[PDB]
Parts: sequence; structure tokens; C-alpha cells
Amino acid sequence: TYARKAAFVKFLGTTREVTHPMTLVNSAFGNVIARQNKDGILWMLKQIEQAL
Amino acid sequence: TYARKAAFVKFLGTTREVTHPMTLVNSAFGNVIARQNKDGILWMLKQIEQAL
Amino acid sequence: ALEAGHTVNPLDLEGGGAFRVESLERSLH
Amino acid sequence: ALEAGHTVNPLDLEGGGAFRVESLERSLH
Amino acid sequence: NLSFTDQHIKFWKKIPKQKAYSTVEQYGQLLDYGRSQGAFVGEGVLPDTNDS
Repeated sequence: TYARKAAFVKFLGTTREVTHPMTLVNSAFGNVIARQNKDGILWMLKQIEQAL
Repeated sequence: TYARKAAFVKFLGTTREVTHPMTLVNSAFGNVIARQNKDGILWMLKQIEQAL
Repeated sequence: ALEAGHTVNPLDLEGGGAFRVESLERSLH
Repeated sequence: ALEAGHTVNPLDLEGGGAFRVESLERSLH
Repeated sequence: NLSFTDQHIKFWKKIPKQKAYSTVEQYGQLLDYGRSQGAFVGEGVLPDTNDS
């Protein structure tokens, strides 16, 4: 006896936004785009971990 | 007797689009974007030929 | 508009699914 | 009796039908 | 010999021959280049999409 099986790929994502004036002010904790990217990556990591 | 006449320029167009995952998977018949562009161009050519 | 779905039956491919070469693992489990 | 009985649906393959890769022409018509 | 011979076969030696690798052989067709839905749009208007 033999069999054949299939698996379906799914999709995950998130969106981050920053206003123009916020990119022009002085920042006490470095660049803000990098901070937003890090937060998004960690959030996606947690979502993937629990969805698994 | 003399007369003056005028003609008005008209506009034609069409839109084509491809999803991002469609560009990431293996294709049996070459690049999907080029095929869609060719299909759109030929369709526009036929539409202009019939509208003439 | 042109998208790849999750159709498995070869005779039901209608859109971007007709452009998909099948992906099969060559090891028997 | 291992044989390939003209089965198209990949999820219905049984016996010798599972030992079959698809044969698809690579030139669009 | 009072019957036919090899030289009387015509269609079998004219049809092209290709090699088969399975009991099911698949091929893909292109039927249309798009739907017939009108090409004129107007000035500064995004045209509608189409699918083959």
C-alpha cells in the first residue's frame, strides 16, 4: 500500500509606519527605523512560534 | 463654399498585475511578467484594430 | 490578479496555477 | 499487480500510480 | 504476394513521433489574451484590469 499527500503554503506579515517629521527630530535612543524593524521582527517571531 | 472641421483625440489603456508569490514560484513557461506584458500588448492591438 | 492557488487536480487549473511545475520530494517515507 | 491505471488526481494515486512523476511539455501552445 | 506491402503505408510515416515517459501526458494551452471589456477610459483615469 502507498499514498500521496500535499501541503499548502500560507502567508504572514505586518506593517510599520513612521511620519516624516519624526525622522527629522533628534533621538535619544538612536535611529527610529531600526527600532521599528526590530520590534516588527520580534513580534513576527512570537506569532510564528505560537502558530507552530 | 468653405468649411472648417475639428477632431478630438481619444484615449485607450488597460491594466495588468501579478501577485508577489506568483513571481517566487517555479514557472513552466518562462517569465510570467513578460508573458503578461505580451498578452496585454496583443489584446490592445486587437482592440485598436477593431475600433478602427 | 494573476495568482497561484492551492489547486491539486491538474484539470482544475484556471489562472496562475497552470504555470506551476509540481514539486515532489524524491525520497519515500 | 503493480500498474498505472490512468489516474490523474495526485491524491487518488494507489499502487503503481504513486511511482509516477508528471510528464508535462515545457513549451506553451 | 497478392496483398499490400510497406510502401502503401502513408499516414503512419508522416505523423511526427515523440517519446513518452508515462501513461499520462500533459500539455498547456493559451486560449485568450484577455477579456473583451472596452479599451477607452478617459483623461487621467486608471484603466481596468484584465486577465487571459
